[PDB]
Formats: sequence, C-alpha cells, structure tokens
Amino acid sequence: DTFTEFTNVEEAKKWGNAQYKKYGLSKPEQEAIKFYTRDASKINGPLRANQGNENGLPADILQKVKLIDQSFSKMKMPQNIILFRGDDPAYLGPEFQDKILNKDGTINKTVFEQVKAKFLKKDRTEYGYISTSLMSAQFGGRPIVTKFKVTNGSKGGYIDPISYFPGQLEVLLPRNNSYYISDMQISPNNRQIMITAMIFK
Repeated sequence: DTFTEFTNVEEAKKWGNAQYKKYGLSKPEQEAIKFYTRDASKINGPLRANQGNENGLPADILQKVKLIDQSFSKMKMPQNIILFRGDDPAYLGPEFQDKILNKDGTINKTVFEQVKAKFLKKDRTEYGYISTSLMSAQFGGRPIVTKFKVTNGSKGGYIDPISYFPGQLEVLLPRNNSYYISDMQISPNNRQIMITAMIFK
C-alpha cells in the first residue's frame, strides 16, 4: 500500500487528530509525554547515558520512561505513513560531525561516501525515542533530514494535542527502535543529506 505523506497542515492535523482520539492515554502517560516534548533531552539523554537500561535511570526518569513505553500499547499507526525528522551532523558520530560539512557549507562529497559506507543499507538503533513530524517543511534548512517510512501497525502515535509545543505535528516512536537506512543522498542544493529509513514495527 502507498505510504501517506501529508501535503498540508490541515490534512495532517485531521489525520493525526482522528488517531489520537482513539488512544485513551492515561493522565500520567500524557504528562510523561508532555514532559518529554518540553525538552526531549531530559529523557533521551538519560536513556543514552544508560545505554537503554531503564534500570540505571534516576527513579523519576525511570517512572516517566515506563509510562512513555507503556503508552505505545495504545498508539499504533493505522496506515503506512511518511514521517520526518531534522538533524545536525552530530547524528553521524564524532568521526564525521566536523568533517561532513565543507567550510562553504556544502556536504563534503568524499566524506559522504564514507558516511554511506558506515550507515547506508544498515540498521541503526537509538536509545532515545524518535521524535518525528507529519510534515517536512520545517526541516528545509537542517543539515540532515530523514524521511521515515513506517508501516501500518508499527508503534507510534500523534502527540500534538498533548505537546508542550503544539503545531509541531509530532509523531513519537519508541526507544530502542531499529530502523533500516535504505537511501542516503546529497540534496540538490548540496547543503543537506537526505536519508530514507524504514520501520516495520
């Protein structure tokens, strides 16, 4: 089946709202997700620190992580969907973060080959949750943009109605969520890396 890519904010909120209405997230689930949206680093940072071992987390963060994890029992994609995330060169790791951009702001083409060797057609797992949006335009100036293709039934949910930052049209996906990088390209303007990644659960 096609993957839906929302063409505008109105249609996106319509689809997101329709799914959100079915979640029945608990009060503590909602508050934990809202806290995450206020500053995701307060959750994803500790998860990275502890290499996903929720048991090494501070007790307050553990309680929120268990809630956010639990929320995904209620939030599954109803259709194959396209989601977006912007990022900076640190996404590529210390050995590339300061080399992937030329001084003139374009992607270093030779270094990009090594970036592909490291990442392309390989799975990657992040210890943090994945924050995406239904829409892509807000990422047009970021050094890296990822298009996630997420199939029907995969865990994840539209959280804009409970976000600290309404209008971001965020779809949150689980932590420790392996994705497959299926494509990586330098953009037409030579100033962005465009990644496609695939998630099936």
